[PDB]
Amino acid sequence: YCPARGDVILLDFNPQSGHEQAGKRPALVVSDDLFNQVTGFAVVCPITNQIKGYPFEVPVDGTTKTTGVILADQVKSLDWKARAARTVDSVSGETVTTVVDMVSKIIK
Amino acid sequence: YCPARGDVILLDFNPKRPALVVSDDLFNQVTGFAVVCPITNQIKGYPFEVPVDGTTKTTGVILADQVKSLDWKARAARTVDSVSGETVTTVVDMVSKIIK
Amino acid sequence: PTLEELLGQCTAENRHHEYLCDSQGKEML
Repeated sequence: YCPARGDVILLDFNPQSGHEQAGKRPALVVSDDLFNQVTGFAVVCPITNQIKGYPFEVPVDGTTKTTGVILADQVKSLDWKARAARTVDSVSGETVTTVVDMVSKIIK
Repeated sequence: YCPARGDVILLDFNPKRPALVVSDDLFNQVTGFAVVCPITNQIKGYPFEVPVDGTTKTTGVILADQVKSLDWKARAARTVDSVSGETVTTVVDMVSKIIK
Repeated sequence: PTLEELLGQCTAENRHHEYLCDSQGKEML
């Protein structure tokens, strides 16, 4: 198994502290398949069902069971091995394109 | 204080560390997030390594494959240095290749 | 839209806490 670009994955969130409860969190994979396999990292954007109309929220579209918004400005390269990533879903191509567009705007 | 694009900042770590800020200035100020890549003295020759350039005290490579958006205030971000524009462009060039 | 245009609509009511703020395994930061 390796995460694919466009996948919705569940990642272990395992803080050793803080008020936020440990557990699995959904996120969208925006990094290339080959990157993910070779580095053992995956660049991901968190997914949430809290919809505030925040400018960097990208609505999840083209899925089977997954709802909510992607938070594009929270983009992170995460260790999908250590965090035991599991692919549970996937989004549309234009969903990924929208998120990546936001990120590239942020870093340019 | 706010992190600027091109800044080398020190960040608190977890289970202080240098990182390059690639996110836009106004983005860092408004959102409270900084998109950064870690800098390391180990040169392993990975294809995603970018050599640091145009700096005073800072050496090593920037890891584009480890890019993270983080809360810079919560990590007590402080700017100790900066890098050349061509350096940021190269890092950002690698990141966009990764996610496209 | 433009980064400026995007950033212009950020508010106090709008913003999100940082998800997945922990560091695991290989992560440097």
